[PDB]
Amino acid sequence: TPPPLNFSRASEHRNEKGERISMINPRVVLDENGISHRSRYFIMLCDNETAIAHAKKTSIWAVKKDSSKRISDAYKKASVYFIFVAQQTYNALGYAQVVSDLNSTELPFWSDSSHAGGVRIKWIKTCNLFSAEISEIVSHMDHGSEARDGMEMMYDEGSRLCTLINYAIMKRIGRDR
RNA sequence: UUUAAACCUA
Repeated sequence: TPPPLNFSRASEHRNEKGERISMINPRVVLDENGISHRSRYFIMLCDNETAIAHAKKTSIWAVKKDSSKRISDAYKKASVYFIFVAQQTYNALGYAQVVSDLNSTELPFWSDSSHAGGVRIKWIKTCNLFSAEISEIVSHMDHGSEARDGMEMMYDEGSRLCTLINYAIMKRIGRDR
């Protein structure tokens, strides 16, 4: 059990060269946004149970136009993960790796004109999990304010969310299957 | 009926 994660001085975590490093694994070098060039994480906030259930069944997600370019750019450069969060309750729904690039023609039936295109995903965990620290992370993910759908999060936010999801599921808390 | 990845592994 490592001590609580805090971003008040997260920018102060530096290696000997002066590069920003992760607070969770100091070997991971970050840019000045706290993002790892190798592993990148975006939040998908969603209240549509039809969409979420379709996504967990068919391993497809519709990407918003307002975040599609940054996600498409990240996919060509890094491993890219979506962490799915219920928009009103902040329950974690799971997380998945993006495994194909944006595609304007391959959109799920539930997508609308706010979406740019479809991506295939590979679910890593699925859940329906309430965790107070997950909810706190999502609540502060936009410079201390609530997450915006599709935004990229810092490496330590993504990694801690994956850890928290894995831990609960292993404790048989918050499973969906 | 759910080994996160990566990094590091004497």
